[PDB]
Amino acid sequence: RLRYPPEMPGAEVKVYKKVDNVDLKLYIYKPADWKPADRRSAIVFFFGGGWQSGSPAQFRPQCEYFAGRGMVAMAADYRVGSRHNVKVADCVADAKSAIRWVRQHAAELGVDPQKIVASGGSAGGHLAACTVMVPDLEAPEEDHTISSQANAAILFNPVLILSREGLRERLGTEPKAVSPYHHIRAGLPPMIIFHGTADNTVPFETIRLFAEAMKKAGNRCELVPFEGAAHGFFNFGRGDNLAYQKTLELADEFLVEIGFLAPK
Ligand code: NA
Repeated sequence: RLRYPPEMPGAEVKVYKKVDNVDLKLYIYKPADWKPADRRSAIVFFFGGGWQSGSPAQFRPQCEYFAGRGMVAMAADYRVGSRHNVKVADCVADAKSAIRWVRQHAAELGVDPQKIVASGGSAGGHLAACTVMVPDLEAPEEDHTISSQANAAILFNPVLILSREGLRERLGTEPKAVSPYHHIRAGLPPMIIFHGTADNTVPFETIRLFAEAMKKAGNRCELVPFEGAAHGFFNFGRGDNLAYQKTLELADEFLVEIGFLAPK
C-alpha cells in the first residue's frame, strides 16, 4: 500500500527543516508553465498515521492533481514517533516549519504568500488545522516574524479534539495546547472538511460540533459528510475511487470559491 521512504517520481525535493540531524523534505509538484515570478496558490499535504507512522506518498495522487490545476502542490515529510523521538507537539512544530518555509521561499516557488493551503489526513489533518488556528509550538530558532499560519485548510477526517477538558503520554504538552477545538475563534482562515459518518477512529460528532462552533464564530467551515463511510475513505485506491474523486472535486470547488484556483 504505502511505503516509507516514499517514492515520489517527478517531484522536486527540498529540505525545509533540519532538526536532530534529520533533513525533513518537501516533495514539490510544479504545474506546467511555471515560472518563479508566478504568484500561484500552494497546498502542503501532511500524511496521516497517528503521529507515529505514515508516508508522504499518501497524498502523491492529490499533489499531481492540484499541480495539474495550476497549483504548487507539495507533500511534507515530518517527524513521527516510530522513527524519531518526538511527541505530537513536535509534529506540530514541523508542520508549522513547512508552512513558514514555503512562505519564506514564496518568491523562489512562484507562490503567493497569502494563498498557502494546509491539508492532511487524520493526524496530518490535525496538523493542518494546527497551522491555521492553534497558536505557538513553533520551532524556537526560526524567524517568527514570518508567519507559519496557512491561509486555508482542506481536512480529510482530521483529529480535532485532543483534550476532554471542559467536556496524554504522547502529546508533549498539556492536551489543550495541541487541540484545535479548544482554539475556535473569529477571523480564522477558510476550510473544508471531509468526514465519514461511520468513522470509528474519529467520531463524526466531534467534527460536526467543531464546524458548528466554527460557523458561530463567523468562519467559513464546511463539513461534507460521507454517509456510512469509515476512516480513510478518501484515499486513492479505496472503494472504486469514488470518494477520492469526489473529495478532489469538492476541494477544487472550494479553492475556486475562495479565489485560490481558476475555474476549469
Ligand atoms: Na519540476
